[PDB]
Amino acid sequence: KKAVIGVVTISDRASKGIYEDISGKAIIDYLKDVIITPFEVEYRVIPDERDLIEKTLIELADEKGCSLILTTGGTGPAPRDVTPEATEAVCEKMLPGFGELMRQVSLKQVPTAILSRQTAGIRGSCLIVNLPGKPQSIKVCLDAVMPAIPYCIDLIGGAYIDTDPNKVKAFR
Amino acid sequence: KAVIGVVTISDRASKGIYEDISGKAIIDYLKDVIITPFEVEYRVIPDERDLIEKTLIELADEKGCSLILTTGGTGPAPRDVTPEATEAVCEKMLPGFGELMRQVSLKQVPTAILSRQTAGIRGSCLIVNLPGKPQSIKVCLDAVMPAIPYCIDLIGGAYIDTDPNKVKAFRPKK
Amino acid sequence: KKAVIGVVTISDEDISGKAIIDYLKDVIITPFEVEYRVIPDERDLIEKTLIELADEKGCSLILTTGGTGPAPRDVTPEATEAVCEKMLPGFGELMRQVSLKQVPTAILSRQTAGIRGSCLIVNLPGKPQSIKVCLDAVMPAIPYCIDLIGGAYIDTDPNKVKAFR
Repeated sequence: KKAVIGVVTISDRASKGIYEDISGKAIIDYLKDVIITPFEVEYRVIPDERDLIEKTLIELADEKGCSLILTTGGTGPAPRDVTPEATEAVCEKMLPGFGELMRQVSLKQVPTAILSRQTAGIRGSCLIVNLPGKPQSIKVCLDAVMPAIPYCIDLIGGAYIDTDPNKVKAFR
Repeated sequence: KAVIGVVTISDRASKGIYEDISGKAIIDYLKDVIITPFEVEYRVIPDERDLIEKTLIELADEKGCSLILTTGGTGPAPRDVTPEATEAVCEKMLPGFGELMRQVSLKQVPTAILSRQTAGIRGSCLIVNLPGKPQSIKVCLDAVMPAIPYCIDLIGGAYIDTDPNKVKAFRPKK
Repeated sequence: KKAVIGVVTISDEDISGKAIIDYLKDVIITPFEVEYRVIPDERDLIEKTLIELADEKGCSLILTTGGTGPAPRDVTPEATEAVCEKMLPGFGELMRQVSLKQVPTAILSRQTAGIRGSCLIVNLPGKPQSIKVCLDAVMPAIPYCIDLIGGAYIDTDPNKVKAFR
């Protein structure tokens, strides 16, 4: 099975071109830097429209065959922040451990980490994980959860992915 | 106008069996650390799920509270339905609150994992479940209060700020 | 008033189940009986088993092992949620936390805990190392939780794990 990783930036302003997407860039740069195995990327930038988020996640998993989808944006307390809701809506099983750890890690930086509603779940053979917005926060987040990602994908029947032990160790 | 609701959910407190030291502890905490004008909507009710839901809704919808702090009814016993009532009236929950509150509470109380305290949003009002003991109330508040004012900003609620020497309310600055 | 504890191994020798039984026998100092069940990874059968133990055998505590991962057939958490009327988020939170110390993949665990009548049900992992850290972390609050839901009296050896009360 070929590894295809989805990167979805959820932001009205970003989708309107009001500002450049440094978040999606940070995610792709991180993946290219740590993943040893071969893989393709399916990048998407969309406004925070609930239906568009769900339709986009489903397209990447079902039609593009992504084994992993990383989202960035729309995970705070504000009413328009519906990325977690969209994620739950397309997944059959949620993984509470992801949200717990990502908040734990963020707490080391700022107390507002408890306002994050980022989560993760499974849709078929695809793992979907909600990431933060800031490039630095994205890096710290992935260093924390990436070690468990390749194995999780193995368990749901997704493509094989491995990372550079000197960068981040994919625990198996 | 900043209006903060304080709801004590206790059958015995509502009947006049015990003095509400919990509610009093919360009000004293608020007055001690908040450095902006605010009014309090204090309520003491028995642990009746329907009444809890009606009270939270009234304080949020009619009294215009931007923050509601509850105390009591968050344990494993069948009658403790504060979390259930809170989830029922909120449109969006915030798992980080319950997570951190249980985390800072166990280093002292091993039964902290039995607490079902949570927090959520109803319109422009943040609702947070606190423990009963005045000691635990201060610990929980010192842990989550730093994020409360900003969370309220984000949901369109009233402006609240705290004495940085007591509690630092973190807010991103340009 | 009799203390009965259920131990359910969920998987299509039972090291994991043995570990739990040994733990219970080692730390509990009060009289109690164990109802042991080994069943396949079928949600309905898991649900019926938990109900049989809680309702018919009168268990005050049920500890499960297996079926808590991300795979499609790991449905223990779903079955547990289905039979309980009140869930305890604090359990899964702490168990994943202590487990994460050696197992990075601990965040893939969907273990939880809930209450069905006067019975507390807790999902444990499959590996002995994880089962131990998990029990050492939550057992201190189990006897008291059982008291609060009206279950049987259980107490532990203070030199192994102190049950708060």
